[PDB]
Amino acid sequence: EVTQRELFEFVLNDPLLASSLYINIALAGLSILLFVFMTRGLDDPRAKLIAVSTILVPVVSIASYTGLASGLTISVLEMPAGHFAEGSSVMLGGEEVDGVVTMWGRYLTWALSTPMILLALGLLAGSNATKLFTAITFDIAMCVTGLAAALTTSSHLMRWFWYAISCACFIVVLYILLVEWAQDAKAAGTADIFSTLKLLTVVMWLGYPIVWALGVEGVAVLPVGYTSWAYSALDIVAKYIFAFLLLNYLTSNEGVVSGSI
Amino acid sequence: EVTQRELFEFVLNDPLLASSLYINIALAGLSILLFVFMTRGLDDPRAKLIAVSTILVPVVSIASYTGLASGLTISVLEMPAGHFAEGSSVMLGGEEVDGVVTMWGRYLTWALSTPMILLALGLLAGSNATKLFTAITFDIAMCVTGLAAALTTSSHLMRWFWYAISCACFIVVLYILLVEWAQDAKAAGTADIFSTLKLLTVVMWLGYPIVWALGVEGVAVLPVGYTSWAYSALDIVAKYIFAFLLLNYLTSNEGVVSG
Amino acid sequence: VTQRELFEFVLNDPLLASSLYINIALAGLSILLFVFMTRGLDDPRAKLIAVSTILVPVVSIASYTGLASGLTISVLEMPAGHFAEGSSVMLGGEEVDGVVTMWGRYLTWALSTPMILLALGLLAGSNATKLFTAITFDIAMCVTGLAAALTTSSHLMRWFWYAISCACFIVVLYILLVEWAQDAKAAGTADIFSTLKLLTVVMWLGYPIVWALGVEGVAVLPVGYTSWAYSALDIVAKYIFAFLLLNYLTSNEGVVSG
Ligand SMILES: CCCCCCCCCO[C@@H]1O[C@H](CO)[C@@H](O)[C@H](O)[C@H]1O
Ligand SMILES: CCCCCCCCCO[C@@H]1O[C@H](CO)[C@@H](O)[C@H](O)[C@H]1O
Ligand SMILES: CCCCCCCCCO[C@@H]1O[C@H](CO)[C@@H](O)[C@H](O)[C@H]1O
Ligand SMILES: *C/C=C(C)/C=C/C=C(C)/C=C/C1=C(C)CCCC1(C)C
Ligand SMILES: *C\C=C(C)/C=C/C=C(C)/C=C/C1=C(C)CCCC1(C)C
Ligand SMILES: *C\C=C(C)/C=C/C=C(C)/C=C/C1=C(C)CCCC1(C)C
Repeated sequence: EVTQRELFEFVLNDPLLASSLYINIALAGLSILLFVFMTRGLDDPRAKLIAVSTILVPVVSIASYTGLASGLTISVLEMPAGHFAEGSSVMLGGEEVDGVVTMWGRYLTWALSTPMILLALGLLAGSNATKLFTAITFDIAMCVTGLAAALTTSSHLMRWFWYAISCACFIVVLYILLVEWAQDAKAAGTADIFSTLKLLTVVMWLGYPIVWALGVEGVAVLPVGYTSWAYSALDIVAKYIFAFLLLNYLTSNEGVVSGSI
Repeated sequence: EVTQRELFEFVLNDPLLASSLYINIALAGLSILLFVFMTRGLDDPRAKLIAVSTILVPVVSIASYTGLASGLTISVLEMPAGHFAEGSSVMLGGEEVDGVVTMWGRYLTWALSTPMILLALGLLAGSNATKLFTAITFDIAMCVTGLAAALTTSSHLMRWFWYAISCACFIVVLYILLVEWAQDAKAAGTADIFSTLKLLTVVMWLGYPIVWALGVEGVAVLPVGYTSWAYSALDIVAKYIFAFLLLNYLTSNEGVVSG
Repeated sequence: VTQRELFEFVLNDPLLASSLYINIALAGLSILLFVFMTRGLDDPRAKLIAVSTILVPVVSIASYTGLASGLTISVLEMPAGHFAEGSSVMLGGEEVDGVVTMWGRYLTWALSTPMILLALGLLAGSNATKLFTAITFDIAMCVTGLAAALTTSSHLMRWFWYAISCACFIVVLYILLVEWAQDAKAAGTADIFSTLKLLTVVMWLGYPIVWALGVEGVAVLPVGYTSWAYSALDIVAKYIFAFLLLNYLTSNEGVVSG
């Protein structure tokens, strides 16, 4: 029976939690203003497809993070027997409440932002339509099963099963990035920039399943506030700096990526 | 602990509310029939695409309004401190429940129908895929953040912040409609009808955020029943008469949009 | 009612558990088999058809897990006049009014059918318009079905949603059986549609018939049988049907390539 306001106040009044959240609303807002400014000189429709898709990353981010900060996409959940976070309580409103303050809203940010990042990368890599579809479908699957795992409270073993499935989907995304697009970029004339962003993406994305396993949703070594900053830190690199680097290139090489959408 | 049934009964026994909802279900059904009939002569695959995108609007609208009228997509929400509708009470079942009956289902109508309208306008204007993608993504973000604000009860300020993000998204969609597509239509040879459809669209679309701000979701100068009829009036112009006007042109100019 | 209690309800109930854990297992094995069968495709258009088909059992293993875990199950009280009114079922160790409702099934369908449809549409040389029409109405079919299963305000609303969904059903079956059979002639794939013609009509029609008959509709079938009839179809539609599509595609890569 925890209200949204109660959760909104718990975030505020919790400097660790509030900061990892409000800082991204802020940074997402700046990225947007900056990116629109950087890209206002493009003309080719294909280059502009790469631009709006990249720019949509922080748009999704600022909206979703507002979802978290407002308490709209945060619920309190009790972990199943054997779960390392079973036995937690949090004090909400003015009483102790069993459960863990669960930021499931992060999965909405991901399910809606990762496909935009893959879209921009695939296009930059000159990918055909089959590889984009494969990458984006499995990536979405990865995010949805991740959310399903966080949301599962009936069985501790069930949680880790969703997690495994999500990992399998993640492998498909990684194979496309590391094996297929790495080569398609040579044919597209963007071998080096793609390779840079390919590494950045792979290194950063691998951080998420580790944080999940280590954070409150998993082994619980990282309490709620900390698992949150871990995710917020990854987001800043995987979303904002990534986009900046991608747009920095596109904004100086419009002609290399230009052509039929 | 309000049930779907009590909401279903609350809509009934409420003049303005039931009528503004049940009227749209009826006009949507009659619209679908009239539109199918109007477009039975189409043969060009591209004109048909425009025809079906358009028809999907009243389809979305009848299914969604049935969602509201049935209570499935309605909820009772307590507004935050400072909100003009906080402190409100509503008679549901056998008590005086705290809150405001929230027609959150409306945003499901706008999120699913507006992308179809936009798909209809962009194809008609000869728009390339980049602008359709832009117009449609920011349109979806617009409707979903609008839904987020309506669903926010934690803080009054947050409600107006979501409202702000939703309006910014609205501005992008508008720019494409009035500055980009308006110009693309010339190449497409559909400049005249696009103006008409563009004009009606922008003015009607502007009505929604205005209604939001003045109704129970905003400063509540308009009561629940009244905001509902305001949204219903608008849906009638932007969903049915607008769709009719588009199909009327299309069915008399198939060759122009050929593809 | 609790998620664990819904989860224990399915487990411990042989009929329910087997209709769910069998799909998870068969989907898991189907994904592996499908990926293996398609390891040789070289053409991009063919690859699109294959991954679009492979996603079918991917969606299935996730959604069924969604049901088996209790996440996508709920307990709803049917409205006055509904044949399942007055039902109770024992969940927290006590008597609970209502019917355990597997609404997760509509998620399974809303997410997997667009996928088999795009695979069949492409296979049929369909243009973009018929593909859009098929998928949009198909998704409208599943969403309105879910709405019907979720409506408790009145028994009448439920059937009205059902009619809306059935209307969408025919728009879809039409293009599948008629339109694409024809388009497939130019594509050189009329045969796969001709051979699977009866399989298609029967399995697709089987869903609205199970609805009307099961606890969601007139309820001549209890919950456990309502689940197995849906799960019997899913096995046909999601695994055997996808296999046949893939067996064909793999032997006819060249032609589907164009
Ligand atoms: C850029 C996003 C803008 C949103 C900023 C949110 C910060 C405002 C928080 O408000 C305060 O919250 C307290 C706890 O509920 C109330 O006690 C107090 O009266 C209210 O004023
Ligand atoms: C490589 C991924 C590693 C994930 C391994 C998941 C193992 C977690 C098992 O959970 C435990 O299962 C028992 C039997 O069901 C329950 O009795 C117990 O309460 C529950 O805590
Ligand atoms: C052969 C692998 C298939 C795995 C299927 C997942 C089901 C896991 C069931 O675990 C059991 O759930 C009970 C609650 O219902 C707990 O009370 C019990 O302690 C726990 O051990
Ligand atoms: C902008 C956000 C980004 C780049 C998010 C990426 C998220 C992932 C790669 C998440 C992956 C996960 C798994 C592979 C296992 C299950 C848990 C998840 C969801 C954290
Ligand atoms: C169903 C048809 C139409 C044309 C719907 C249009 C809806 C909008 C233009 C909604 C806009 C909103 C904004 C910009 C701000 C917050 C609240 C709204 C969701 C109402
Ligand atoms: C998973 C594969 C297939 C082919 C699923 C098909 C599903 C349907 C044909 C569902 C149809 C329904 C109708 C027409 C009426 C209301 C309820 C349903 C959603 C069951």
